[PDB]
Order: sequence, then structure tokens, then C-alpha cells
Amino acid sequence: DDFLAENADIAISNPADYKGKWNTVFGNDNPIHIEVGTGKGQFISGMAKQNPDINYIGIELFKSVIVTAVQKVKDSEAQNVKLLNIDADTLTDVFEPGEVKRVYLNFSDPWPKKRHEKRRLTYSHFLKKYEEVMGKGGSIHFKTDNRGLFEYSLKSFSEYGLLLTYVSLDLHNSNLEGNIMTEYEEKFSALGQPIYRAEVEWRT
Amino acid sequence: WADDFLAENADIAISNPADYKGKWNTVFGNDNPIHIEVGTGKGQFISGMAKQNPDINYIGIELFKSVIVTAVQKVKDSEAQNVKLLNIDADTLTDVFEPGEVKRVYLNFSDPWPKKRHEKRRLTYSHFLKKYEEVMGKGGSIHFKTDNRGLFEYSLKSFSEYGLLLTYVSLDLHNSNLEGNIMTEYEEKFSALGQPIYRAEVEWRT
Ligand SMILES: C[S@@+](CC[C@H](N)C(=O)[O-])C[C@H]1O[C@@H](n2cnc3c(N)ncnc32)[C@H](O)[C@@H]1O
Ligand SMILES: C[S@@+](CC[C@H](N)C(=O)[O-])C[C@H]1O[C@@H](n2cnc3c(N)ncnc32)[C@H](O)[C@@H]1O
Repeated sequence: DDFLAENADIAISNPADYKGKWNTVFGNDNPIHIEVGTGKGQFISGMAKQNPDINYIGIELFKSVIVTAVQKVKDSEAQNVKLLNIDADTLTDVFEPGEVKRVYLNFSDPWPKKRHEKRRLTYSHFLKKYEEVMGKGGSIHFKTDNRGLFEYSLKSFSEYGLLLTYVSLDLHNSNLEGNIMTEYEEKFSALGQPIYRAEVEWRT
Repeated sequence: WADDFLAENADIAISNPADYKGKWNTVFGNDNPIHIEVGTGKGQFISGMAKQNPDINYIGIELFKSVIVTAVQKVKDSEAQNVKLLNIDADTLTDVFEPGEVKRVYLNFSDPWPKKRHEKRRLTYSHFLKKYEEVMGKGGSIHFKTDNRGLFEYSLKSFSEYGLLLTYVSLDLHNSNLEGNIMTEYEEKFSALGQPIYRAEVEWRT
């Protein structure tokens, strides 16, 4: 509610208004990379610090957790990060085709039961939404430790016709140049459970 | 001594497979689907599958005659009549089968050839994928198990690049509910290691 209003510079209260004008909000034409399901915001803050020449937008359905995320963006003074308290279905209300250059998905809600397939952020509907905002010059960068979700996601990507250009089935034992760990990633890393990673892009 | 053993057991190990191209149903005495395995090895998998699925006809191919001898003996030891073995490489598959004659291709713990210059020796590289298409047409599938993370990672990208559809994927087969999974010789060793077994099913887009 009212700590968001106070930090309305980082947390945009009316994101529909900047559809086709996100460059003005950032004051440059640096590529815009979004994250769907930011959570506490460790990943978006690290990536912001690491890549000053990319503009980051985090979207999170819960205000309770997006609050922790604005604090992390306020704490590291990264000026290249904004946060939206919106649902993934409103993405098309907020972005014109080609305005987004890349979509990050990090440890998304698995919804493992068949009947809840359409809640999964890798389901074809959400894939179409990412296409609408990237056109076909986009990519999706996905990591999770959930075996069921990754295996579902691989099938989903394949079914939609996306091209798999990167896949790790044990990310921590793969050569990552500057992979920023998410909150979830740091917990599961200790476990020895493998972290799954895919890059998919639209076929030219 | 391998050549002579194969000669005495020519009923199971077909010495001239090109001669049966388009007529494999006559060799089996039925129109049951023919599933093939490229890289049979010692033949545990194909013997188990034969015995489990008497309504499927199985053909194993193995380049090494050293190991295909062990495979003949396992096929002889289990009196499965729905299995033949060919001592041929994967390139020769088109000389042996007409399009659609093969319904399914099994790949089991194939040589990983990890270095970039050896990509073309990998049984999931686009050239071999083209060969499987030639013998299955576009109503086939490829059933693939391996313990090698590098090879599975590469294979997923290869399948995707060729335009195949991924319809099943397990990243931990032994902790997945698989009904009638037949372990290969290599698979049984790795099952006891906590090492995960990777499985994909991939089919042609229609
Ligand atoms: C399990 S948490 C992972 C958080 C963070 N990415 C990490 O890896 O540490 C997944 C997040 O996705 C968010 N989420 C799920 N569906 C969403 C949607 N449609 N729109 C926005 N956020 C969503 C959830 O609220 C939750 O915060
Ligand atoms: C890892 S070894 C044995 C694996 C065995 N199938 C298993 O899973 O237990 C794979 C086998 O495939 C054979 N092979 C390799 N390329 C082949 C080809 N083009 N045609 C037939 N067999 C081949 C190798 O010689 C080797 O015996």
C-alpha cells in the first residue's frame, strides 16, 4: 500500500501509461529485459548492478514481496530497474511489440497437477504474451530447480516451435559467466539438487 | 571366432540385411510394428523389450561384432522370436529399410563424443536424424536414454534445431513412474550411483 506510493519512482503505480514510452522512463534506448515473478528481487538487483547498460523491469503479483524487492533496488543504487505490481496477462497492456528484448523466468510456480497447467508461466498462453511484447527478436531465459516444471517447460517450448539455443541440467557445475543467483537459487544450491537453465528464441 | 558364431546363428544375426528391404514383415511372419535400436551393445535392453512386448518386432544394430556376439547369445538365451540383430552402421539403415518400415528408433547410452570436432559421430546429430526420418517417414518417434549430461544437453538442442517435437522428457528416470522401463546393461550400473538417467521422446511435426 503506502511505502510503494512513497517510492513511486522505483514502483510504477500506472504502467499502462508508459506503453511504447518505457525509454523515456529510463532516459536511454538501452535494451529492456523484464522478469516475470521477481519475488524479493535479489536477481533483478544483481543483474542491474552487473549490466548498467541494460534496463530491467520486474513484475510481481504480490505487493507483500514486491515491497522487499523495492527495498533491495533502493539499497543497491541501480537506476536501471523498475518494478510493476501486475499480472503476466496485463503485459500486452504495458508494452508494445519489440519494446521488450528478453524475458527472464526464475523458479516460477510449478502448479504440478494437470488441471492447473494454464497457471504455469511457461504455458503456451504466456509464451504468446512474451511474443506479443518481444515480437520475434526476443529470448526467454529460464532457471528452476523443479524437475517437473522444467520437463513440462521443455515440451511447452518445443510444442510452441521455439528454438532451444542453451540448456544446462546442472547449472552450478556449468561454466557460468556472471550468473546472478535468485533467492530460491541460493537455498537449493546448498542441497546439491541441480538447477535447470534454458534459453529459447523464436525461429527466423 | 565371432564371424563363425554369427554364421551358425544366421537366423538371429542376418548376414545380408539389404536383401529384406521392404520385406521385413516376411522375416517376422506378421505386420506387428518394427522398432529398431541403434547401438544395441550386449543386448540386455532389446531382449527385455522383446520378452515384454511380443506384439512388437525388434531389430538391434551394432557396429562391433565383438559385442553383437553377446547380444545374439542373450536373444538365444531368452527364446524371444520377435528379435533380429544386424552388424551394420547407422549410415546403412536406408540401404536396409524403406520409408515407414521402421515405426520407432531407440537410442541407449550412445557414444557422447564430447569434443566439438566429433559432433558428427554423435547418433543424435542432424545427419543421423535425417537417416531415422528416411526409414520412419514422419510418423516415427525416437526413444532416448543416457546418463551423460553433455550428450543429453546437446541432443535436446539437436532435436530442437531439426524441428522435432519433444513429447516426453525425464531428468531423473529412476525417480519417475516408468511402467515397464527395461534397463540397459549401462543403465543398471548407473542406477545404483545417485547419477540421474535422462530420457526423451521426440516425434516429427505433422
Ligand atoms: C517461487 S517464487 C520465485 C521468486 C524469485 N524469482 C526467486 O527465484 O527467488 C515465484 C514468483 O512468481 C510470482 N508469480 C507467479 N505468477 C505470476 C504472475 N502471473 N504475475 C506475476 N508474478 C507472478 C509469484 O508471486 C512468486 O513471487
Ligand atoms: C555405450 S556403447 C553400449 C551402450 C548400450 N546400448 C547400453 O546402453 O547399455 C554404445 C554402442 O553403440 C555402438 N555404435 C556406435 N555407433 C554405432 C552405429 N553407427 N551403428 C551401430 N552401433 C553403433 C558402439 O559401438 C557401442 O557398442
